[PDB]
Amino acid sequence: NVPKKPPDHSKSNLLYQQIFLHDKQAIEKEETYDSNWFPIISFPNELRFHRYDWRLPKQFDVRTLAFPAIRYKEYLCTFAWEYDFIHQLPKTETYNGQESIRISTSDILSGRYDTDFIRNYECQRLIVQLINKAFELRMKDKNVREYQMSKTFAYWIEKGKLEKDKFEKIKLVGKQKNKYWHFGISAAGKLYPSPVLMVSSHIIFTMDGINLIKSKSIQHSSRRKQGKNWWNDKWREKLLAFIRFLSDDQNAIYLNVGSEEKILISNKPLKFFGKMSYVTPSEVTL
Amino acid sequence: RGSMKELIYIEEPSILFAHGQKCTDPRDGLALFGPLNQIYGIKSGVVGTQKGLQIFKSYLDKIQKPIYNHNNITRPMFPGFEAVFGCKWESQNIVFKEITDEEIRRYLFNASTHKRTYDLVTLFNDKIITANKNDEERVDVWFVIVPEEIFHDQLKARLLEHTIPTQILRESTLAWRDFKNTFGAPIRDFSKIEGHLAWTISTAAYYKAGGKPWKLGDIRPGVCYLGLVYKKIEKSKNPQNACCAAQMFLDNGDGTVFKGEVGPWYNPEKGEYHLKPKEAKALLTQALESYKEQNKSYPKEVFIHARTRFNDEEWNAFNEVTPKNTNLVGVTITKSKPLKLYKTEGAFPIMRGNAYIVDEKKAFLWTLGFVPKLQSTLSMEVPNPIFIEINKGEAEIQQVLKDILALTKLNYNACIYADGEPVTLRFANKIGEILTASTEIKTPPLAFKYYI
RNA sequence: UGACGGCUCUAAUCUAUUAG
DNA sequence: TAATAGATTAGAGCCGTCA
Ligand SMILES: [Mg+2]
Repeated sequence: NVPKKPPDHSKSNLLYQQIFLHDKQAIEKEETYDSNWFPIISFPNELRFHRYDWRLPKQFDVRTLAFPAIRYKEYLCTFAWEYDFIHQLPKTETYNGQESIRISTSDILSGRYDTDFIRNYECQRLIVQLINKAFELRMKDKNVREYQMSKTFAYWIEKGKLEKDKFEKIKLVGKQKNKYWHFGISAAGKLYPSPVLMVSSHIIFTMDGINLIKSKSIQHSSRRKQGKNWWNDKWREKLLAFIRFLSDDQNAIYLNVGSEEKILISNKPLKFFGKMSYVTPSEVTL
Repeated sequence: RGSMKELIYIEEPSILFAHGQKCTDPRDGLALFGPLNQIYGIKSGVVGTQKGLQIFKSYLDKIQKPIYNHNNITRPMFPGFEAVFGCKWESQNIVFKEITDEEIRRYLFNASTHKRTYDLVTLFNDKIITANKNDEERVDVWFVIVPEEIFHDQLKARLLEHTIPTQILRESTLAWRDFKNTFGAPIRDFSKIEGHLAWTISTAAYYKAGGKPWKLGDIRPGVCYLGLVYKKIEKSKNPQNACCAAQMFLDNGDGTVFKGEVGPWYNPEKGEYHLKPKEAKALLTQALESYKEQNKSYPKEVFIHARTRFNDEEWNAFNEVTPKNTNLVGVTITKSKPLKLYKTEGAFPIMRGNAYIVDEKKAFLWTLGFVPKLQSTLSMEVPNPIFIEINKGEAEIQQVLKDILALTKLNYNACIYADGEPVTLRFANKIGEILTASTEIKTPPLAFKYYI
């Protein structure tokens, strides 16, 4: 009665920190995080520049090569052997192997190597280009359909090819209303923080699962529809399942670049864990 | 665990409110505490149609009464501007100003928008200027109401020349009831946002009326934070046009903005995003003196924040003007690079504040994520961390992210828990947007009550 | 133009790079 | 002078209103 007393709002701080903040803070226990980063466990031991002179036409499309190769100051950037380009263009048989210049992957990746005719940053860029291009040359053999975004080239799985999943009923394809929604990934790789490969998650929509929707307004508008209720597990599983499906072996992903040599991409994402984190299991519905 | 990598954690920064007490949640503590700078009474003015003022007053007498939220845990209650902010805001006191309906029919008749927008703004600007040009009763902040979109920089730039704080209000945000689409649903669909919609406008309106809702309660002295952003405008037909911006905060009072110069750089098509050494050094001396006079103290450290990498020669110009121990750090933030993490066990995303340090310079900061007190994540999707890398200068990496979390709480436009990017850059985006309406516009005021 | 974020869609530009 | 790309950027729409 008669509430006459100095306010002393610092006391209200204590009540604020113990009435509506009961065991609601950021330092409680350990946790582990699965990243979006896929390490490159093995690189090919050799990166070679080929010296195709008057054996490939200047107007030839290098993107049509059977193996991922890039023209660079009348040299060819590819891990493949000099004799793996017979079918694409003949007359290449007049080429001697010793003419090509060979560059080891270890120093070109660690940044140790640097010369007058090529530098580290551009060498890293070319490797970035090669592994990025190698995905296009691999997705044809992995039985998935492509889709060109503004910059990237997303790939998704055709409707009904699998049992809507890869493992553990993880729904990778499905339909909403009269339209079909399909999980899809992207491709990206770079070497500065560590030799690793990026992927990104997009949902690709089709009117029945085959005949794509060309109107980008519908594709983008539908994209926000499906993600508005997706959980954190939903984004985690639909990516882990998708990568696991694309891998041809339980070890990793084989990125064929040479006739026999290739690039290994671990299917297990690079792992993180933190010392202290949140605890809250509360959820009802939405 | 050998190949496992560690995410360091940054303790949540806090802000102190009125009476000197300090709390962490801006809007939650504010009701219990009160604004840092109390303002005695607020009176405003409105320009528009008669139905606009009726809609305007119908909103004002609504927000004074307590308004709750559909998810009160996520968005806490708003008991009222009179109680939360300790001020008084009536409706009949508000200065009423009118625009004739035929005037709208007079100049909206032309379907062309390029000529209309610049001139229709002139009707908005001129009548307000004639209002508070000789009247003894000066109006604090003018609330411009827009009937329909059928504009920001075009209107604010001229009004900027007369040091008048104004807040634009689209008619939909206050009349979403009647405003319906073909299905009858509201255009903005303000079904759940109600309760929080009042929070952000009230904090904005109070800020524009001279009030300061909060300030950083964990700031060391001798440091200043400066945000530089690059903006290109298509209003100039000439391809060689790309502007810049610069912000100051002083971390204890109202912010400061100096353009230095419009700066028609090379800009082969639209821009190059690099200050020339002549302009770069000129702004910095003109920048530090603002801090020197405001705090009557010699600055010690300045954290230049940008979204682009700095070159070498601009830092040499930067480093040749700071005296004695004043060291500059280039903290460039980027939102593009993704490293989306996932919680292995559980459904909630990575909690905010955790950081991943890749080396002594670069780091990934989760300014957005999951905050426990709110029991929700401000990032609707899996949060995208902002790449923070020290472009130039030597400084402790961990100290940089510690203050970036604090700098993300100082957004007075909206009362959100934290911003995805530090307000030294978020406000800079609103800085360069407004001033590019007209090239010759100069003599820019420092106050941040307007300009946004 | 109450804000926020998270998306797609464009758009430059700056770096090797070959043809002018 | 435009192609191919990677890296690095800025606008400009649209959508969601968070367990
Ligand atoms: Mg505002």
